[PDB]
Amino acid sequence: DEDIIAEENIVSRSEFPESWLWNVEDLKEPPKNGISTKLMNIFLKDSI
Amino acid sequence: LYNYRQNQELKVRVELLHNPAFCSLATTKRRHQQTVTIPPKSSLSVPYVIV
Amino acid sequence: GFAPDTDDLKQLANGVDRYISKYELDKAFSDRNTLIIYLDKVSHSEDDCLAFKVHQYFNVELIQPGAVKVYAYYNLEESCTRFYHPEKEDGKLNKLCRDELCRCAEENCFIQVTLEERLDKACEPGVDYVYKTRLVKVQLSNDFDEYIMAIEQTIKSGSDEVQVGQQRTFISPIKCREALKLEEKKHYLMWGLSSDFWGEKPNLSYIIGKDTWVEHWPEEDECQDEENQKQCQDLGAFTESMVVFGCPN
Amino acid sequence: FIQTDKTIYTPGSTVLYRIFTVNHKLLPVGRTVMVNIENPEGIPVKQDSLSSQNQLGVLPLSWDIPELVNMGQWKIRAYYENSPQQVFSTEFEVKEYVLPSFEVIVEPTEKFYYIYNEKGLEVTITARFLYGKKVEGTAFVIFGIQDGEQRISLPESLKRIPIEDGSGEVVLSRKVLLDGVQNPRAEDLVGKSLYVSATVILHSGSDMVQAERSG
Amino acid sequence: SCSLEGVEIKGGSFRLLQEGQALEYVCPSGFYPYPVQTRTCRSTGSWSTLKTQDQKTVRKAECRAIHCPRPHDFENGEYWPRSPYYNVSDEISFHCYDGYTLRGSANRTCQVNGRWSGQTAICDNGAGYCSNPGIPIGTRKVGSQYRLEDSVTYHCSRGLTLRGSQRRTCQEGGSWSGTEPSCQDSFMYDTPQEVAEAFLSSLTETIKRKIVLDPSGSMNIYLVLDGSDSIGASNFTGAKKCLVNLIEKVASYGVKPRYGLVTYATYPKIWVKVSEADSSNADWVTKQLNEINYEDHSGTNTKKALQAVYSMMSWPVPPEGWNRTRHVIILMTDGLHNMGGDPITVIDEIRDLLYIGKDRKNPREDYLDVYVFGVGPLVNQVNINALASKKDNEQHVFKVKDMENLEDVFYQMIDESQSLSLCGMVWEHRKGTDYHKQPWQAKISVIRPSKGHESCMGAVVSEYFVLTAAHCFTVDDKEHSIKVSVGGEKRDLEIEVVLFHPNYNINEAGIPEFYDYDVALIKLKNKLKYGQTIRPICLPCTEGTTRALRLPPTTTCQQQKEELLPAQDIKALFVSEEEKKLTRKEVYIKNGDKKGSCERDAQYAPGYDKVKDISEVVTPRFLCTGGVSPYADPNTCRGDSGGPLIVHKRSRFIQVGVISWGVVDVCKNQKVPAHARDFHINLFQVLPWLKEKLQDEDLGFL
Ligand SMILES: *[C@@H]1O[C@H](CO)[C@@H](O)[C@H](O)[C@H]1NC(C)=O
Ligand SMILES: [Mg+2]
Repeated sequence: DEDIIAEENIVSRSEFPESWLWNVEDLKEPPKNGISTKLMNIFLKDSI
Repeated sequence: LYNYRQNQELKVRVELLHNPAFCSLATTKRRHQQTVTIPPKSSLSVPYVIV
Repeated sequence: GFAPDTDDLKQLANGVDRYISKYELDKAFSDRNTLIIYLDKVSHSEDDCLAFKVHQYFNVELIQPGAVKVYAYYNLEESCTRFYHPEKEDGKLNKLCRDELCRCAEENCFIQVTLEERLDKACEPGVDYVYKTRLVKVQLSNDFDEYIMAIEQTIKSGSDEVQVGQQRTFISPIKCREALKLEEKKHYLMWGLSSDFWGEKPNLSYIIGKDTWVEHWPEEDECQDEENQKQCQDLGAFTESMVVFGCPN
Repeated sequence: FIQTDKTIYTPGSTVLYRIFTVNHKLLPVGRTVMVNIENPEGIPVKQDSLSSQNQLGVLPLSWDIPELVNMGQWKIRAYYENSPQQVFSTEFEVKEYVLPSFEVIVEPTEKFYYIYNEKGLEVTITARFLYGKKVEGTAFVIFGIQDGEQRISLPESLKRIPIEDGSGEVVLSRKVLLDGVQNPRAEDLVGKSLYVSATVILHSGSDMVQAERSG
Repeated sequence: SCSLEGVEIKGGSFRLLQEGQALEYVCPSGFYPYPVQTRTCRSTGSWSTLKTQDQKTVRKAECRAIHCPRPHDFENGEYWPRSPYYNVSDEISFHCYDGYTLRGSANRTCQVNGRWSGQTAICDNGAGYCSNPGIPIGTRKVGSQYRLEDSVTYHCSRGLTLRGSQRRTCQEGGSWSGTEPSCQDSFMYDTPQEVAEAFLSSLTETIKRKIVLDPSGSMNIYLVLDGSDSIGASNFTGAKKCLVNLIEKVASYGVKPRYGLVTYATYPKIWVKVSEADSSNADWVTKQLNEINYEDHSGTNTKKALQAVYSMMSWPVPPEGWNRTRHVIILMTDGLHNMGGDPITVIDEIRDLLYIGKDRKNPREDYLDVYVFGVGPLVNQVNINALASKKDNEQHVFKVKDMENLEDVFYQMIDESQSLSLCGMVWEHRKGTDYHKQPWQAKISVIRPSKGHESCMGAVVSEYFVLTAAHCFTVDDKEHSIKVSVGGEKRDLEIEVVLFHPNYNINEAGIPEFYDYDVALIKLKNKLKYGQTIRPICLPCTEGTTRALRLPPTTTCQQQKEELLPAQDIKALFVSEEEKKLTRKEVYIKNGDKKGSCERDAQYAPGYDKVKDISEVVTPRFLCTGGVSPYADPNTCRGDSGGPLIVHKRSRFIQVGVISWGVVDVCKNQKVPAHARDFHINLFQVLPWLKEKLQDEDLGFL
């Protein structure tokens, strides 16, 4: 803003895991030519 | 510091927060503040000393 | 704030048995923080080495020490490292202790007076001891310098229990020697916080850090002179006010 | 069938694995199984028994490595309760490390090596960052000779090459290979293999990666 | 002599305390001043510098929104969603990996107080001698060994101060040693309900609740107050009532204690030492307490007072029963800014006498309890924390807002033990429900002919009568339009009669609306059994109301009107219904000289085109509440009208009126105009009709 950006109001990346998403999922969508589709959402980590 | 902009020059400020468990040149009253310039599509290195 | 000289680096690379990367040549002097050299071989009988100049292009206070590291390509865990600094011996940072644990002393020596200032900030909820002492002896050494003092009366006692006639030890860094300007057989009044205690029961010691305040006190015969007569009655009233009334907090 | 999430661990971490059970026709079944964990020497450290009824045939488990533990190769051995004659096994490693930042690939132009070529053997070096951008640095390459449980290093074949945009070329000639061994007759070399080792360093002196191709 | 000009705070007000030597800011609910709340004037005439957590000076006084803390770490799990900061009334859901088990709460939300609602979520495997401690929200944990004789350490982020144990050790049985830390900030206070609940739960044990003693056992209570220059209120006024209430409550359990009273400003002063043979009865100690005076001409020396207590308990061979006695020490310190020595070593030596921590097979841990109460905005949390005791499943440090809250807490404690007879009490436990928080509201649903649904609210005045707004209910409504919902159940109940105000009417003047006397009552023939989730409400100018205001019975109804409705902006609340749940909303009522100003904008209401006299339909009994005076506060709803109006004071809820209508329709845009004002019926004016119709139930109406 009116003040040049100093180092007081910035958050820092912290999460650095090595393996995640150890979940289990089930398919029960009504069939369509024998192919069931499920939609899931995931939140990415803080690594590059 | 990694810069990956095709046509740009950056002048950035770098700070290292202090910690009672370490000893460095940064005390409670005064803290490290460095000003550096990064060439485009490049990297820069800054060293720090710790006890 | 330090940089190598391009001409000397070029001359060194032009020599044999040493190799400098082609990329580092198009690295105009402004950005030359780190340098890397490849050595073909090192003798195991004599010392073969080099040297080069360093220029300064920027003025910065409290300059950090440098670093030099050397190792072999296949084995990385076996390496040698060294430090250096112009005004500091062996590049090691300043710290004072005895073989187990310690803080460091990269700080100042003192803070820097009117009557009301002394009245008010001697009642902070942080300060612990307020004494007046007579300096009995001084001893200089290598790691720090020590003073032995005698206590006349406990104006405001703290956690440590002392009685009149005991002796106390004060530790200080060398850089404060010119700052304090202490001499034999003189009276001072002093107060400090509680974080400065060092050692343990019973060989407690005090540290003259930034927050501790020490002031000279004239001899009793010269409070009739206006040099510090005002301060003489000011501190007398301050002492009797703490002894009789205390402090309004 | 046994699945583990990772391949190499550090002390103080945790190990998570799964077991799948199938019959001859490769369909889910439910029976009783037993699982043992074996240290490098061979003496079991922890054993357990489980049943996989009413789960469609997936068993998740867990273990927690201590802080003061040995190093090397550890084994997991599982078998059915009915027939202890047949066992199934899996391996993993325990060794402290720090995660790298880029990958190195070494490859020749021809898998074989005809002994009558005058160009020797040529290999190429390709290094790349993890997120897709290219890399620069310097590489050291060395060769070797592999016989049945035996390795011989040729000290004369050690080269330094600058890697720019992730591309380096190394060439080995007949003379060095012939002089490295005491066999003037070329036809005696048939039946012995070669391998190459490379090391890549950056221009900032920050990382160190090693890659090896054998056989 | 300090510069008192230019100390205005944006969005709030400020007050001067202790005759120009202190200044204190204030902003409405949902905001907090930055970065300090109270400033003091030093001797030099210079205003004190702004002391933050890290001395962050600002050039203007403003108050900002309340931010709930952001989670730091979570091991073996995942939570949704993520944001840099969480506003008020936001939700977080936890869910963790396969092959583990989750204990605690899965959905957590943070309310206006500043704390997340529920417990801590812990995902565990089940392969250790002693169980997972878990990460409290906001902290960070070091240590990952869960076998015998290991330790775990906690610490949290910047700008936060810890409250609890620093290191925890896995004991022999399988339980940890200490309490679960949860670090707080400056602006979170504790309300009287939780303080009373925690104090009672820690002091006694359950079976009702009775105190447990070994045979030939005894208790020794030591109360330590301070008289330094922090309040200067007459001669220890206010504390006397709290001490008397505590003595009575303790003696009510049929136990024989021995008391001791000390007072310290710079030197200790004993009043009733335990060694006296007359210090074992309540009357004598109360008489001795009722003669405390003042002697100051300042300072603070906690070490000397604690050493005096030590000398009091010291024995000069020990007598019989020293192995079967209990010691309780209550410290009412608002300061603890020590000047003359730290007080930790005294506690260490005191517990060294009793042979507590000097064994491994006989810990003997529960034979010494220390409670600390803190008052005001100058409390130093870190010093308070290190002095009290620390045990699991209990809380031993309390911090309140002001001096009134102490007597509030003790009055609530002394009133909790009463039967279900009294009016308007609320007692919420840790696992309560929505209806437990509001045990009085009832709902009536009607299908009016030639119209859709009609939902209205009401309060349970007594076991026979139900009060509801007369707009909802008309004379032509039959039993098909009479459905009651009380006790938290959908079950209906048969009625006896309905009563309307004789002067209630709705009828060429250009104003087809006439809300005069919007009072309706339903009279039953059924007795209700008072329980947990259902409770009545308490009405003004009644013997019970006088007994529920901590006043002598000489107060008149006019004096009660003045006290409950002074000529000032007065806090009040209405329990609105949102998202199929009930939640309270705060409002400010203006019965002062600004009542005319609040009513000066009544012409903006629709259908008020031909208002000849502004008060011809806006009767003087109307009360104008809500609006933008002085802050933009949401008003009530036309489609949700019917509910009662409740004022909250002395930890008690008192009926004041029934909602009538609002100026404009803006509530239906839920998915606030300045001129939007709420008009309500004052119940003081309708007193004669209720008095003439309430002479049978005998509820002490006077
Ligand atoms: C307390 O008295 C003595 C210690 O002097 C001890 O023998 C006795 O058993 C103790 N009483 C208990 C533990 O109830
Ligand atoms: Mg005080």
